[PDB]
Parts: sequence; C-alpha cells; structure tokens
Amino acid sequence: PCMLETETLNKYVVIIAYALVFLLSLLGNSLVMLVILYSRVGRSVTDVYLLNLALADLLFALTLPIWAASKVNGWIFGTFLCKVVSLLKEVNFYSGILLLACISVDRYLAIVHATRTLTQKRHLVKFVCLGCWGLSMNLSLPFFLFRQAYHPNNSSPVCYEVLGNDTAKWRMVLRILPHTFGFIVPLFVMLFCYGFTLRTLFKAHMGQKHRAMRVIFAVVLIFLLCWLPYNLVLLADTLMRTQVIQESCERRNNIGRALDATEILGFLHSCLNPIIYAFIGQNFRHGFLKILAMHG
Repeated sequence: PCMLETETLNKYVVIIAYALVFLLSLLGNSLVMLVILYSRVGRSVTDVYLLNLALADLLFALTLPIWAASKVNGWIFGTFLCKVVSLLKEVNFYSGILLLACISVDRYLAIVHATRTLTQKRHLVKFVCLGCWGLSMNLSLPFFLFRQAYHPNNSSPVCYEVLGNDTAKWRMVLRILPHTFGFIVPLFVMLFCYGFTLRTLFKAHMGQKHRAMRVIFAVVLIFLLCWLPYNLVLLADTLMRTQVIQESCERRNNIGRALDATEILGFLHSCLNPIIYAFIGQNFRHGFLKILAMHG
C-alpha cells in the first residue's frame, strides 16, 4: 500500500500523460519491433537490442495492463513493481556489459569459435544470453536478498535504482557498479583499448561485420547523450537529498518515468540504423532531401 501519502500525486499524473503520449508510438513498436528482426538488412548494433526489445517491449507491455491496473483499481497488487520493472532494468543495465559479449558472440560465428560446431547463429546467442544472465544474476542476487527494496511507490509498478548507502550490503552500488561502470567505464576503456585493438584491425572494418563495434559505443553514447544527464541528474538529485522528497511515492515514481525512457530511447534503435546504413551509401543523401523539397 503506497496509499500512505496523498492521492492526487500530481507528479505521477504527469507521467500518466507521458505513458499515453508514449503509448501512441509504442503501438509503432510492435510494428517496428517485428519488422526489424524480420528485416534481413536489420542486423546492426541494434539487432542485439531488437531481440532484447521484443522482450523489453513484450515483458513491459505484458506488464503494462498492470500499470493501468495500478490506477484503475486505485492501488497496487502483486510484486510486479520490482519483480518486473527493476527486473527488466537490471538486465538492461547488464545488457550493456553483456553487449560486447554479444558483439564477440555474434562476431564469433563470423571469426573465432563459431557456435558449438553445427548451429544457427541465433540459437547460440539466446543460450549465450542464458549463460551471460547467470553471472549477471549473481550481480542481481543481492536485491532478491536484501539490496534495493520491494517497497511500493504511487500508482504504478515502477522500480528504480537503490535508495540509500546501506554499507552492510552496499546497496549504493547499483547506481555505481551496473549503471556508471556499466557504460561509462567500458566506454572509456573501449576508447583506451580501441587504439590498442586498432593495432592490427586499424581501418579494416567493412559493414557491420566489425565496424559495428565503433558504432556500438557511439549508439550507447548517443543514447546516453540524452539519457545520461536526465537519469544521472535524476538519480543524483533524489540521492542529493534536500530536494524532492516530501513523499517517496511521487519522487520514487516520477523517477521511474525513466523506465519508459529506455523504452522511448529504444526507437532510436531504428534511426541510428538507417543513418549508419545511409552514411556509406550516397543515394540516401538526396533520398531524405527528396521529400523535404516536396514537404508533403
């Protein structure tokens, strides 16, 4: 029962406004979700995200009825607040750690140790995702135990990163290890190592076969260009006390608007794709120009 506080919860309503504002593209997502995976020419840095996206969009949407169910009834019911939203998140945090894994996994069918010996490229990566998760599970295991919380907030199953220090368990770490160190540290490291790896594969990088890797970091960084300061400054902000806190439900929920934000940024997984595609080609140049002259 988060009904402990006030009902209006003006912060949370604004998010509902977003959820419907975002739902409308969301409907595009089942269309965009299915098309790209079934689009043969859709196997870029996003292809990994598209498999995740179906899960991220499905697991989320399957759970979306629960979200209106959280406002329709008036309260919340289940363990869906952390069991779904933080749950899918944590994989999303880990996804980035894991993303290079998928890069090495997918390259492998292309360069080293291709599959087990006779198998599709896909079946492997699902199963690799399965092994990969397990190391990740151990990282996510603390929360099932005592880290973070299954505490409620407002009228929606929205979980976000950990609330306080909690040094016994270092719950503090979720903001720092999965989040900060999951993108920013390997991101710098890639940049450090990149000159090093370029030592042999300096320019050699045709198509998504190898180049994807530069792009991989770009797209995270592009995406984080926009997701980094709001999520960072939100997370810093809630933890930088003195500010928004007159109730956990609103400030813990509005902070969860961010859960849809990774859904919304995900549509870029189909825009940096045609763009990087378009970059090498040259017919694409005037193609975007084409309609622009005509406006219609």
